[PDB]
Amino acid sequence: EYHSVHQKLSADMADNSNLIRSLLVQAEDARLMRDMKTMKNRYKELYDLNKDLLNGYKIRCNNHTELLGSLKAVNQAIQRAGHLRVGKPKNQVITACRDAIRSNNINMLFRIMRVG
Amino acid sequence: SLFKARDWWSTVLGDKEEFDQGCLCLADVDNTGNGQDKIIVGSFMGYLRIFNPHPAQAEDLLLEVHLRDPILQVEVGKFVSGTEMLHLAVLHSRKLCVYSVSGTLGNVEHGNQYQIKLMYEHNLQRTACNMTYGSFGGVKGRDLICIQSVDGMLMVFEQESYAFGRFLPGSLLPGPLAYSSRTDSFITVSSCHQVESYKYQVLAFAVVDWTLNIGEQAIDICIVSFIQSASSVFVLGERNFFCLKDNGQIQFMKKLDYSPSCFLPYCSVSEGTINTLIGNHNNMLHIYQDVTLKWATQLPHVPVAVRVGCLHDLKGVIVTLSDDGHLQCSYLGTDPSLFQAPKVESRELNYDELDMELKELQKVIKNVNKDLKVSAMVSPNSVTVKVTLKNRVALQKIKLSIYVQPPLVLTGDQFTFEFMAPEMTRTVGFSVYLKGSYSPPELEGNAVVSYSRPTERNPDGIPRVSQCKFRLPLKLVCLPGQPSKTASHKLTIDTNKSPVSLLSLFPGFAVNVMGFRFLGGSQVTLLASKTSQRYRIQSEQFEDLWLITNELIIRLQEYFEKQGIKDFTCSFSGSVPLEEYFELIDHHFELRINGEKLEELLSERAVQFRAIQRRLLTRFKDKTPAPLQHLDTLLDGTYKQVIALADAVEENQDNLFQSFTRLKSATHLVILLIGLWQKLSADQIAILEAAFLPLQQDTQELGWEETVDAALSHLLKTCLSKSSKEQALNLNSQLGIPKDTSQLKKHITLFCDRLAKGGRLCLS
Amino acid sequence: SKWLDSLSDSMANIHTFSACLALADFHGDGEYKLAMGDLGPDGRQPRLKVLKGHTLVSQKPLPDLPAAAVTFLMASHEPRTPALAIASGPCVYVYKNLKPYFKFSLPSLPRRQTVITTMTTLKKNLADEDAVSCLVLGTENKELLVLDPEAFTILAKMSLPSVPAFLEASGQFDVEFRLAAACRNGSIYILRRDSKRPKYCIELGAQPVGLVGVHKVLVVGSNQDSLHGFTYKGKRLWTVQMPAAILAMNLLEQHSRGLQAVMAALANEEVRIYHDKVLLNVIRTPEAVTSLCFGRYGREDNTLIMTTLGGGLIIKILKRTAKLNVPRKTRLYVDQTLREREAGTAMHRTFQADLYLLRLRAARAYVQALESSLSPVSREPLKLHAVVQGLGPTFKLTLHLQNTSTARPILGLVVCFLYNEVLYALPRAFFKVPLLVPGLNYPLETFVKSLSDKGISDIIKVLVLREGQSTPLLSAHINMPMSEGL
Repeated sequence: EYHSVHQKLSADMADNSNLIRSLLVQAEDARLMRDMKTMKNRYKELYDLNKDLLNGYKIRCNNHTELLGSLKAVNQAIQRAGHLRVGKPKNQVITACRDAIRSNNINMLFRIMRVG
Repeated sequence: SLFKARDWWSTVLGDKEEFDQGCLCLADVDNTGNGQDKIIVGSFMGYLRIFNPHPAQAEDLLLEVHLRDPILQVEVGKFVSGTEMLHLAVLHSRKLCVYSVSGTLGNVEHGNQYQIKLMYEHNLQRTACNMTYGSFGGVKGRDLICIQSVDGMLMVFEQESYAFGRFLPGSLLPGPLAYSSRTDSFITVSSCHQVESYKYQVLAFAVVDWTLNIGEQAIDICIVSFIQSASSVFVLGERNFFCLKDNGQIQFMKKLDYSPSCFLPYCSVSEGTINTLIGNHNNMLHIYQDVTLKWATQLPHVPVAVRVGCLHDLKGVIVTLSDDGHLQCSYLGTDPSLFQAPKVESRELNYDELDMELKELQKVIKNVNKDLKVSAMVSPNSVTVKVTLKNRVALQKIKLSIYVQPPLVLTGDQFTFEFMAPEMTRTVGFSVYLKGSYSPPELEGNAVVSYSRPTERNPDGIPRVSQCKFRLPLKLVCLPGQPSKTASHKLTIDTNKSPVSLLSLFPGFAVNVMGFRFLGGSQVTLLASKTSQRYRIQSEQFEDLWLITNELIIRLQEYFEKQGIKDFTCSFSGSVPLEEYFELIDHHFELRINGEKLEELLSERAVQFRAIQRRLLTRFKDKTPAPLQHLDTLLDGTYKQVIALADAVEENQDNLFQSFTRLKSATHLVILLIGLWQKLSADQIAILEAAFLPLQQDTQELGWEETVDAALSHLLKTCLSKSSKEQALNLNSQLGIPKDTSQLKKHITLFCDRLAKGGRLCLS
Repeated sequence: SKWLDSLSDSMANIHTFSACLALADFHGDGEYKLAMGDLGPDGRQPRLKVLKGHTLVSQKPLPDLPAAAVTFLMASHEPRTPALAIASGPCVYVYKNLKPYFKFSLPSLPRRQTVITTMTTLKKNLADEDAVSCLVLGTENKELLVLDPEAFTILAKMSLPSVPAFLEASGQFDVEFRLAAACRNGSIYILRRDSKRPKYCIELGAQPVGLVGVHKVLVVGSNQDSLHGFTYKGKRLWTVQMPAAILAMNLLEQHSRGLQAVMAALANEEVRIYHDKVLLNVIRTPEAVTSLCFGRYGREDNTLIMTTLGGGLIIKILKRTAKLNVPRKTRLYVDQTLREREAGTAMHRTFQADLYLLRLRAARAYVQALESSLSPVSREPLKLHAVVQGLGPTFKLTLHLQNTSTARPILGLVVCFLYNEVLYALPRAFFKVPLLVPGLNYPLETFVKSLSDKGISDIIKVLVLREGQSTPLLSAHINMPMSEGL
C-alpha cells in the first residue's frame, strides 16, 4: 500500500507540475503584451498550485520515509534470519528469503526463516 | 495499369444488401469433379447466390435463392454422413442448414437448371455468430462443424447430429474462430486480447492448451494447411498481423500502418515462406511473403472477403466481395503505362472564345492602374443619437459601429443587419454620456458601417465601408458656473466685427462674462471685450481652453451666418504658446519612461520567479525528501513583488492614458492657434491635424512623440528646409521611443518659426 | 604537446596587460617573483600583486591605474636588488624590495594634469643584463622622455607628431638608440639621435595592438588581425594573417636555443605564428589570453605567465627538449531525352497550350483579387501585413503598415476590422492612421479577445481605405489561432 500511495501521489504531482509549467508560459505571454489582469490571474493560479503541490510534497515525503523504514525492516529481518545460522546455511537462507519475497510468497518466507 | 486490380467477371450484388466475412465462399459446390470454382455468396437478407463466371452475362448466376432469415456464414465441405461429396452449409442466427446444389442439364446452355435440396437442418437454441469446420480429431472423409454462439459457446455438430456444446471460459464478445489439424485444436481470440488454443478432446471431455497475449483483438484467423512442412496460425489483428508457431509463440509479426479488413494466406512459392494477402480499409490489397511486401494493388472497393481460386481455365484469380454488394473477380495489372500527354488532334484549343475572355481580363488589368447613405441625428435633449442608414441595392452583412472618445461612453456600440432588401431604411438609436473626470478632446462622434456588395465575380460581394460624423452638444459635459477673474493661462481671439453678447451664443449657460464648469471639476472663463472686438478665454489648465475656444469659434461662425454677415475672421495676433504646450509633452514622456522602467523591473521579477519555480519543480520530481522552506519563502516574496509591480504598471497605464487625452486637447488648440495665426487653408489645416494628432492611445511599440516627430521631420525636410546638411543631421525620422523630448520640441519651435517666415505646407 | 602546465587557474581575478606584468627578484637571494600592476576588475582597485610560485602573497594598493610596471637595473658596479618602477598619472613610483620607496612626478609645463602611458628601458654601454638600463616614457601630452636609468634627471625630451600607445627601444645610449613609438594615429615613429623632428614615420593603415623587436627586423600587430614585419629603415618586408583577433604580444626568448619569435595571443584561444623556417608558437588555452610574459620564474629559465580574459592565471613551463562534382545521369535521363528527340513537337505544342491556359487563369485570379481588393501590396503606394502574437484568449494583433514611395505622405487613411462579432471582441475596430512618412514601418496594435467558450477560430479581415472614398485601398486576412484559454 505504501507503493500504491506513492505511485498515485507522484502521478498527481506530475499533473500539477505540467499545469505549473503551462501557467509559467501563459504568464510570460500575458506579460509580453502587458495584459496585467490575465498575468495577475496566472500568478494567482500559480500561487495556489504551489500551495497544493507543497502539501502533496509533505505527504509524499512522509509516506516515502515510512516506506524506507519498511524496506529496511524487511531487509534487516532477512539478515537477522540468516545471521542466526553459521556457515553455508547463511547465504542459503538469505537467497531463499529473497526469492520468497520477490515472488510475494510470504508463507514460504516464514517457513524458510523458521526451520530452513 | 500498373498496381491496379484489373477487372474480370464482376457484378454488383443486390439493392442495398449487406454481407460479411463467411458470406463469400469459393469451391466446387456443384461437385463437377473438374477443378474449377463457383462463387457462393450469402447475404444478411437471405439471398444465397451461386455463380459460375464464364467471361457480365446471364449464364453466370447458377441460382439466386432467397431464404427467409439472414445468412451469417457459408461454407463448403463434406457435411453429410455417407457420401464424400462437398455440400453447402449455411448458418443463420438460430439455424444450421446443409443443402446440396445439384445441377441438371438442358439441351441448350440456357436450359440447364440448378436446385438446392435441403439435406438436413439443425435448430440452434442460441444465437450464432460464426462457425468453422474440419476433421475434428483424426476422422477421415468428414467435415464436422463447430458453431460459436454470440454468448461464447462452442456447439459442435458432427454432421447431422448435434454432438455437444462447451462454454468458452472468460469471454464477453465473440471473436474469430479457427481450427488447426496439425494440433487438433480450436483457436480463438478472446476479448482480453488473448489468442487461446484449446485441444478438441479436452473440449469434448468437459482446459486451455495455450494462450498468447497479442496486443489487440482479431478480425480474422486463418490456420492455413496447404503446406504440411510447418503448420502456422495466421492472425489478423485490428492493428497487427501475426503468424504464430504451433507451440504458441510468435513466429513473426508485422505492424500494419493501416486498418485491415480481410486477409487470406494462399499458396506459397518459396521454401518455408507463405504468401499472404491483406486488404485495407483504403481499398488496397497487399501481397506479403512472410512480412515482406511483394506487391500492392488498388482494389475498387473495400473488401469484406477475399479468396483466390481457379475460375474458367485461369488459376489464382482474386475474388473480392464487399458489404455493399460489389463482387469482383480480378487479376493484377502489370503494365507500366507511359507518362505522356495524349496526342489528340480533334481536341484543339478554342482560341477565339478563350482569347475574347483573355482580352477582357487584360483590359480590366490595364484599367486598374489608370450606395448606402448614413446620417446621424443628435437630439437637443446622456443625449440620444439616432443613425438612419438607407440603401439602393440588396446589401448584405451590414455592421454599424459608433466611436465617440475615451471619456465619453455609449450604451450601444454595434448593430448587425444580416440582409436588408433594396431601397429600404434602417434606424438605430443609442445614447452617449460622459463617464470619467477629464473632458474629452473633441465632442465629435463617428458611425461607421461596413457591408458587402454582391457581384458577379464573387457571390460573397466586395466589402465596402462608409462613415458619418455627428457633433455632440456642449451641454453634455459642461454646465454654467461662477466666472473667475484672474486665471493662470489665457488666450485672446480677436475678430473683425462687433463684440457679440455671450448670452446669444451660449443660451443654456446663463451675463456677458460667462463661466463654465465641466463634469470633473475644470473651470473656464469667457470674457467678451467691451472696447475691443476680441474675446478672451482663460483657465488654470492649458487643455481646458480648447473645448470652449472651439465652441466660441464655431458658434460665432454660426451666428454670423444666421444673421447674414459674411466677412468674419478670428485673427489671433500674438504668439503661439509653445511653452504651456511643452509641459504636457514632457509630462506624457515622463509617464512613458516610468512605464518602460516598470516593465523592465517586472521582466526581472518574472525571470526570477520562473527560476525559483523551476527549482521547486525539480524538487517535486525527486522521490527523496529534501528541505525546501527557504525556496518557497523566496517564491512568496518574489510573487508579492510581482503583484506590486503589476498593479504599478496598471496605474501608470491609466495615468499615461489620461495624460494622452489631455495632450490631445492641447495639440488641438495649438493647431487651431497656428491656423488662425498664419491664415492656414483647410488643406494646410488637415496636414497639421494629420501630423500632430496621429493615434488614439500609446502602445508598447508606437507612441505619440515618435510619430509626431517623424511626421514633423518629414514636413520640415521636404517643405521648409533647403540646406542638405540640416536635412540629414538634425531632421531625421525614426520610430523608436526617444531618449528625451528635446528633438520634438526643437522641431515644433522650428516649424512654428518657419511658418512665420512665409513657408507653406505641401505633401510631395 | 610541447608545454608543461604548472598552473592553469580559472577563478582568480587578475586583469593586467603585458606591459604592466614584469618579473624580477625585487628582494634578492636569487629567486624570481612576478610583479603585476593591475587595475583589478575595472578602474576601481588597482593593486600591485606579487606572485611567488603558485599562490598570491601580497597586493599593495595603488592610487590610480598603473599604465605600466617595468623592472630595470640600478647598479652597474655590483648590481643590487633591482626595484620596480610603476606608473600612475603624472607619478612614477620606484619600489625597492617591493616596498613603497620613492615617488617622482612629471614637470608641469603650462592645473594642467599630465599622464604617462608607456614605459620601456634601454641599455647603457655593453648591451648585457649586468649593465644598467636607461628609462623611456611616453605621455598623453605629446612628449617622449628618455631618462637616466635611475629617474632623477631628464636626459632627452622628444616631440611626437601624435599621442603614443606603445614603446620599444634598441641599441646603446651613447652609440645610437632607436626608439620605436607606435602611436594611436595609425603609424609608428622611429626616433633617433639629435632629432628636432622625429623625421622617421611609417604607416601601417590602422592602430597597432602591440609590437615586438627581434634582433634586426621589427614586428607590428595590426588591429585588423595580422602581423607585419618591417625593417628599422621604413620598408615593409613581410605580412601574415591571423585566424583570430590579436589581443596582446610580447618578446619570447630562449638563449639556449637562439629561437626568438613572437608570442601572439589570439581571440580563438590560441597562440600561433609562422617563423622563418620552423613552426613554433602553437599553443591552445581554455579562455582567451590577454597578457603574456615569458621569463625566468621561480628558478627555471623558461616559464610563461599568462592572464586571460575572465581573470584566471596560466603558467606554462617550456621543456628544455624543445575531380568536379558533375552529377550522374541514369537511364531515366537517356530514355526521356530519347522520347523528346522522337516526339518533341507534341511536347512543345501541349506546353504552349497549357501556358496559354495558365496565363488565362492567372489573369482571371488577378482580376478577381483586384476586384475584391484582396491584395495586401497594391499611385496610392502602400503595404500591409498583420501578425498575431499570443496563445491565450487574448491576442495582440499588430498591423505593420508602410508607405512605399519616394517622397509623399499619405494623409487620409483609416483601418476597419471585419470580424465575427460573436467569437471576437475588438475594442477599436475602426481607427485612423497617422501620416505615413515614406520609408517607415508603422506598427498599429489591437487586442483581439476570443469570446468562444469552446475552441472556435475564424478569419479577421482588415481593410485599409481612404476616409472620403468607400473602396478598400487594400485588405489583409488573419486566420486567428485556436483559443487555448478559459
